[PDB]
Amino acid sequence: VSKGEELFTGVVPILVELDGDVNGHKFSVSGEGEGDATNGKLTLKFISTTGKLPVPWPTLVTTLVQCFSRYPDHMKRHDFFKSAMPEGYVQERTISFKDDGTYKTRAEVKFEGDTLVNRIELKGIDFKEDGNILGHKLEYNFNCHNVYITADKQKNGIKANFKIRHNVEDGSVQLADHYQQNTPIGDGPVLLPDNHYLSTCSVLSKDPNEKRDHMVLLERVTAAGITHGMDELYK
Repeated sequence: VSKGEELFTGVVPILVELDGDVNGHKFSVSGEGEGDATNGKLTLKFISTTGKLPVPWPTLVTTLVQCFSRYPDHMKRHDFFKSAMPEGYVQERTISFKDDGTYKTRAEVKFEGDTLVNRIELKGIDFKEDGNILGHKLEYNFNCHNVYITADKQKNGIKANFKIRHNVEDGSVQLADHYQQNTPIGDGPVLLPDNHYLSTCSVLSKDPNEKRDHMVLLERVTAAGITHGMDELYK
């Protein structure tokens, strides 16, 4: 139902580049891997190229390609992300860490040749040097979350909102409120969805042969929350 959707039928290579600055601590991350939108699956590896990161890897997961979500066939007209391809979309977020600093991110996600590329700038401010983030108190894991999507007709795009819960080493939770906006880079028509959500799960691991600070990530994402006619009546 979109020309962009056809670019995701197989396994697609992914490259990611992030340039970050948190409280003045500059860092750069490079990633690579592959996505299978048919199954909603990604496999990615990320490395720091600037030494040990000043923030925990889990805090960067949501910033580091929702075009790889599995939209079931009945919901295909609600997939804004693929409909913006190949020209792509700008993804912007504010991430407010409760009782701590804020990230602002701006990314461009688009095809460059055969490859889906996510290029990100991240600025973080007002973090506490002994808080859960700069103190590296977050466990190396990730919970599943639901990302709620709404259309933004005025900007010809979408908004999203969700709360990330990062487990803390003392058994508490560090909340990160996410506010997201996506707008197309191209002029062509895009799909503006009805209200729905993405069900996302992520598994973080390490590569025994990788000497740089790094993260290996597997993710599974499935869109949900659209219902039609009287379907739910016939149980």
